[PDB]
Amino acid sequence: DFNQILTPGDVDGGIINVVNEIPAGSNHKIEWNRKLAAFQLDRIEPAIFAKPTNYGFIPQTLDEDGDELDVLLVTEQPLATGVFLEARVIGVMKFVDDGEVDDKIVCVPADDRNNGNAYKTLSDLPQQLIKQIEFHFNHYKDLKKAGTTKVESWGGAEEAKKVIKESIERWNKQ
Amino acid sequence: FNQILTPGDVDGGIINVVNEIPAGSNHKIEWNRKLAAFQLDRIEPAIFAKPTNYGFIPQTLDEDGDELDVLLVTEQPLATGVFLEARVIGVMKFVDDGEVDDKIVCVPADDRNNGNAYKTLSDLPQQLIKQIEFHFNHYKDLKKAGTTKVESWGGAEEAKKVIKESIERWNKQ
Amino acid sequence: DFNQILTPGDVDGGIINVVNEIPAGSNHKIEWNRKLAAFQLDRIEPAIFAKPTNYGFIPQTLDEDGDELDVLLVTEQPLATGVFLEARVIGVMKFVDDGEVDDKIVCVPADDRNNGNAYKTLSDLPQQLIKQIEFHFNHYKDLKKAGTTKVESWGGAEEAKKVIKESIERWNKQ
Amino acid sequence: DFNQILTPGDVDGGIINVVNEIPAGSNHKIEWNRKLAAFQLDRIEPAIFAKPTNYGFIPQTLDEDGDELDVLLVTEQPLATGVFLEARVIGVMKFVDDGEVDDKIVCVPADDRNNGNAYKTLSDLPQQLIKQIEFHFNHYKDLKKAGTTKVESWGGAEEAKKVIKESIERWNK
Amino acid sequence: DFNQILTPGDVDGGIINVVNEIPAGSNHKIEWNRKLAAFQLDRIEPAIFAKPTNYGFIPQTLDEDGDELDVLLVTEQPLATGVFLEARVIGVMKFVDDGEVDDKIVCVPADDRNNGNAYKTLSDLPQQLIKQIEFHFNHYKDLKKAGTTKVESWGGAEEAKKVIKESIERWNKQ
Amino acid sequence: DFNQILTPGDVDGGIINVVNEIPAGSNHKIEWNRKLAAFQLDRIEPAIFAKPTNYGFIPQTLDEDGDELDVLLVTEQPLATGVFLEARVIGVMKFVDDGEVDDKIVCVPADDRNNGNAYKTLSDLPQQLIKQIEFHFNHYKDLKKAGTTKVESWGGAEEAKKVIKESIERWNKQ
Ligand SMILES: [Ca+2]
Ligand SMILES: [Ca+2]
Ligand SMILES: [Ca+2]
Ligand SMILES: [Ca+2]
Ligand SMILES: [Ca+2]
Ligand SMILES: [Ca+2]
Ligand SMILES: [Cl-]
Ligand SMILES: [Cl-]
Ligand SMILES: [Cl-]
Ligand SMILES: [Cl-]
Ligand SMILES: [Cl-]
Ligand SMILES: [Cl-]
Ligand SMILES: [Cl-]
Repeated sequence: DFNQILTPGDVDGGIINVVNEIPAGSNHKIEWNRKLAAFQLDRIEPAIFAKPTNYGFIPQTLDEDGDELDVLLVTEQPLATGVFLEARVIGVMKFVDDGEVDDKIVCVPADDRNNGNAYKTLSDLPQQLIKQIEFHFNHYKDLKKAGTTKVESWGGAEEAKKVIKESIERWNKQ
Repeated sequence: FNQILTPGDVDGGIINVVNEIPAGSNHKIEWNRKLAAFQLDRIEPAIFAKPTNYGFIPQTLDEDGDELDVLLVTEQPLATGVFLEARVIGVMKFVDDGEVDDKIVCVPADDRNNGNAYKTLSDLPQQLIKQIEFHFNHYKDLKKAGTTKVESWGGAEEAKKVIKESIERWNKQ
Repeated sequence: DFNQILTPGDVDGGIINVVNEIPAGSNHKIEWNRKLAAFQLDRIEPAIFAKPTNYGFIPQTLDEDGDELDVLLVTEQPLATGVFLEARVIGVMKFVDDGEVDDKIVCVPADDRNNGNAYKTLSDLPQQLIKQIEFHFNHYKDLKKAGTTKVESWGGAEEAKKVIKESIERWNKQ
Repeated sequence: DFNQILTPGDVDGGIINVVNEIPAGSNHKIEWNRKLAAFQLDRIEPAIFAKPTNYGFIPQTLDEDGDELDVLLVTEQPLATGVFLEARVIGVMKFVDDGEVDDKIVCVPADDRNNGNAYKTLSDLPQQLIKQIEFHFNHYKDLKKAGTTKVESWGGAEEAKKVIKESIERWNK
Repeated sequence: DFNQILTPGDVDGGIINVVNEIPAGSNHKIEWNRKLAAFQLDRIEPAIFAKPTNYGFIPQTLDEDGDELDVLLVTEQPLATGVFLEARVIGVMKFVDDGEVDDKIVCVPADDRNNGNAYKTLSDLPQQLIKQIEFHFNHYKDLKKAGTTKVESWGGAEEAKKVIKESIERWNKQ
Repeated sequence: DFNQILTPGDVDGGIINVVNEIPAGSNHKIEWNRKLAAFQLDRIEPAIFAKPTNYGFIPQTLDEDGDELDVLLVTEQPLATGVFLEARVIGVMKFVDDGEVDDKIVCVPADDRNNGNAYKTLSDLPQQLIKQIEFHFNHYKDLKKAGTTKVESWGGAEEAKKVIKESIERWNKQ
């Protein structure tokens, strides 16, 4: 159970703990199930909508959807389901999904000796990668029903820190 | 898994399945119930990579004390250790070393890549069935041939009866 | 040089010759360069728009873009660039790309002993696969400029044969 | 056209030229088409019968089936279709396919700095690998009709050289 | 938690229990976190230094570095993080990592029906494979700071058993 | 025959023609054989020395020894053997191999819509990627090293153009 052993980490310093759920490039919707302490394959997504980044969550946080706050974790090679890591916060994708706020914190591994910690801020990523992530989350439910998801904005690390802190308060309330 | 997960909605044909072996792997991985951990029992011959994902239904028992196995069919392989709700589409009636060792045939219950295209065994390519049958008829042949036999392919109602029988065995032990 | 060694094949019988350019799942836009008689990587596409099928062409055909008529070849595992095969015609995607007609013939290998020739008509494919292909071709240029590509409609094998015969005539008269 | 400028190579030295057709692990039956000078996907094979080695041919040879002599090329990672190499001859699989002889020369790359040229005879390979290759070629047409293929025996490099020389004579005539 | 459900196994018979941490070919440094009972991605390594074998540990053992004794597990295809297996001991790599002893037991799966248990000693492996493993561990920290790691020697199964028993005593005395 | 159909391209403009021989991540040493006009697997390299980038050459150029002028082509996903492309020159790895100059032009695809043409100079790349490439070429013959393998410096695109133009002159004189 990750939400009892692991804390959110050093939110003020931008180094947080993240549990990975979905390897980049997978069209398997995998989710940590808090009740069972296990990873569940909710569904198979359309192959054209494979995840453009690794997809994870922050332990001991609560968003508007009742689940832990989501993480877009960018690496060169995909991460397996179920490993956790310390990750550097570099921004936030403000996002609405079916009427509920479901923001996603953008992260890289805190210690990345493959790119030498090259991504320290959101605009260090190629602009075209941001556009692809934006397109993915704007459209990944379109084959069921279009127009229910909306990437609202991209925020820096300080706005991401504020989002994480609010999600921490929700967890502490519950 | 056998403490948190139940077999699920067997009457509705939507069961819980825990994946052990990704499709295409020649690693014989099994959930060790005594230790609550996944064990690589052995490396199989590469020519006998699993033709489908391979898993089990929690809280079920074969007649000989074995878990009730699941052949889970997907386009891309599933990792070891993920669980899912799965649609029962049939049963491979199977004998291994004289022991009944049936395998429930399943797909993910929510498949938005093919739009839940497979609901019965006849929805699958008959040639996929023949490959699965060949695999389980021969995968032990390099050690000793003739010890495994695919007896028949049953529909979803027969599969449900096999699941319910295995639920009873679990309950009684 | 495939346009000299290969004819279109048995168009009336629905078994044609197809030369593969792009493996399914690749975001590399590879095209047969008829002038040089070699395969050219035109550009890298966004990774979110990896090709949903193999992409190929029919020898000795001309569509309106001045290239050979395109083929969407559906297989379980991707086909390498530069291999040719006899393929069963199962339909056609009517398509307009940046002002011009650029229809694509939908094909499977003529001899498929993996699925036992399971796909003979478009209705044999999962509808959700067609919907994914439609979405891909409706959106794959959106990061440069949206609204320039349109999947007009889908036809069956006799409609596809008519398009092939029209492109054979354009080749002969070039 | 590989048969125009590529020769069979140093048959007496056991270092021959091989053109690869099928990557190890592929279920795509790809064949060099001599008349067109291009690689043709003849058919998709059952996924359970993916090739257990790379599959290639010797230029300017002819076996009894009318094509160039086949090569089983063993490597740790698959080779792409259409690459040629100098290969060390380590044995021959004597083979009958649907009535006619279709022997296959067993080779490794002549220059392997990953394993330090570890394989010089068939006995240097894991015996279980040979048994897997034999099973594959004994069964790969079974879903169409069983019993039409037979691995007759395995020979060493000298029998392989004799087979190659007979195939060079067929090409010349 | 592996250190409570698993013993080291049949050390005297050379068949020990091993828990896999890093799949061969991965540049993700994954470690079993004993305090959290979970696998942690410590850092991304340079891709040029992808692990040449699977990398794991023996439960209920301690080496000089304070972690469980390491294992180099050689397989034809990589093993996933988090699986455990009975492994045959075939050798030991004697190794110093920044002034600390950190030997690694060389193992293969005890039941290998793909190669028919072809590897029983180090001399059964290609000598070039050993040289590559040696190169890797002599150089994998070089982009940070070179000259801090040294493969000291390669021992057989009997020396490996002695190393295992010493690590069992260290664990027992903790 | 790529040396007859293709020219070096627009050297002054920095957009040249490149033929790919080796996919990134491959340990297969594949070379275009000018005598036969075909791609040859010269040898299997140690797996620990897989190519860190795609590896290719510029048509109609010669090193001072008669070697074709090599290309390090950087992409996110490996390119297949045998395709050619227009590529942007972004730098040069000055390199000495066995007592001879053996420079390698650093390139990216000229039209990269996955990263949005993010890389125009060497400094645009993560500097840790450069250090990994440097380590690779300094050490890839270490298992049996018969001569120098030394990266002498990293040059910009203007120095790279001078190297290309010198190699065009040698080719024309031959
Ligand atoms: Ca969420
Ligand atoms: Ca069973
Ligand atoms: Ca076109
Ligand atoms: Ca043959
Ligand atoms: Ca250690
Ligand atoms: Ca050179
Ligand atoms: Cl990972
Ligand atoms: Cl998965
Ligand atoms: Cl292919
Ligand atoms: Cl290759
Ligand atoms: Cl595995
Ligand atoms: Cl570093
Ligand atoms: Cl490619």
